[PDB]
Amino acid sequence: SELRDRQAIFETLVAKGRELLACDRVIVYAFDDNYVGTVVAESVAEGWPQARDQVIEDPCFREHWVEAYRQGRIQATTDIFKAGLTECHLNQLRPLKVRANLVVPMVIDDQLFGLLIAHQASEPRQWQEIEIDQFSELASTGSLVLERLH
Amino acid sequence: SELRDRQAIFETLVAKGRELLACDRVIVYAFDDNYVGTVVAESVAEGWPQARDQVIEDPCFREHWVEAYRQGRIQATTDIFKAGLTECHLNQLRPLKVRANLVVPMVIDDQLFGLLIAHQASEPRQWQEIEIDQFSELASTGSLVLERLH
Ligand SMILES: *[C@H](c1[nH]c(/C=C2\NC(=O)C(CC)=C2C)c(C)c1CCC(=O)O)c1[nH]c(C[C@H]2NC(=O)C(C)=C2[C@@H](*)C)c(C)c1CCC(=O)O
Ligand SMILES: *[C@H](c1[nH]c(/C=C2\NC(=O)C(CC)=C2C)c(C)c1CCC(=O)O)c1[nH]c(C[C@H]2NC(=O)C(C)=C2[C@@H](*)C)c(C)c1CCC(=O)O
Ligand SMILES: [Mg+2]
Ligand SMILES: [Mg+2]
Ligand SMILES: [Mg+2]
Ligand SMILES: [Mg+2]
Repeated sequence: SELRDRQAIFETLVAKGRELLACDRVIVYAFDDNYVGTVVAESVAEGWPQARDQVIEDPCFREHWVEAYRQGRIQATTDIFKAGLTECHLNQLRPLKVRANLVVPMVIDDQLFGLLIAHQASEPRQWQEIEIDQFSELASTGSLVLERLH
Repeated sequence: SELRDRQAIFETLVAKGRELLACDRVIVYAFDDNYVGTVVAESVAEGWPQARDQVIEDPCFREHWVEAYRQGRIQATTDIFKAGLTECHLNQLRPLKVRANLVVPMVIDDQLFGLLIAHQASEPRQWQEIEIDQFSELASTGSLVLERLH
């Protein structure tokens, strides 16, 4: 089925993503029609909390970032505690132990289906250009495959 | 249908592969149980013969290299005319036009499904570490997608 196909691609991307970056967690954060996000796929190293299946109602995508991510925005943050983020935002990440994150979009037929997100837990991390490129290309490959499958 | 889904992934791999490398041709070369290979997808620049839909039986794989390719072996050849190859080997490449090539494995369910292959047709080409890494990861990503899709 279409949804099973999407899930197979998502599970592939999180597994290869974590292997590529050797980070602590990679997820696909998939959007519903209102851009409420569900963690539909996760690859996480041993010992860290499992975000899989969590529903996170974060309004900043619907309200602020849908267009930029459709246009290919990438956001990389070395230390989430030194990024001017509000407590409301931090409280979404604290239970998952996020200290640094890297966000690339999954754009399928010009629509934002979700985000592929890497986490470094309890440890700041300066994401390097080549890591960002490889992570972005992974998301692009998965998105293009889904475009062609249906 | 596995066959239709297969082609969708292969078309993404060859198109993205040739864009990444800016080379003359990228193909998927898939093995059967005799380890005879068939070119099942191709992206090729203008002016070069279309290698698509060629069955090419090369015994060196089954006789020497299948297990090595399963374990991540590649072939990076800067100039095929300086590799001391036999007339049999040159003969099978002559209709396609191959001056340099990069061969990376596609491993699915711990079996060698085939090879993702890049050709430069009219000049030597020293393949760079970043290119080999990107091309290998493209093949690995596509292989894992197929592994999880069905
Ligand atoms: C925008 C925003 N949210 C997220 C969310 C996540 N990062 C992750 O790693 C995960 C998985 C655990 C999620 C989910 C990101 C990365 C961003 C930044 C987008 C970008 O800059 O490209 C955002 N959301 C909030 C929440 C806050 N604002 C509210 O109105 C309410 C209510 C909130 C609490 C839930 C904030 C502060 C931001 C950043 C500020 C902004 O860009 O508007
Ligand atoms: C091994 C060998 N064959 C190939 C084949 C290809 N290169 C390409 O670009 C394509 C797509 C058009 C194909 C197909 C490669 C890359 C390699 C090297 C493998 C490796 O070392 O990793 C090989 N095959 C032959 C052919 C020759 N030997 C025979 O017994 C008969 C019959 C032949 C004619 C068909 C040769 C000489 C080699 C190299 C020597 C070896 O590895 O055994
Ligand atoms: Mg189907
Ligand atoms: Mg690597
Ligand atoms: Mg489509
Ligand atoms: Mg399978």
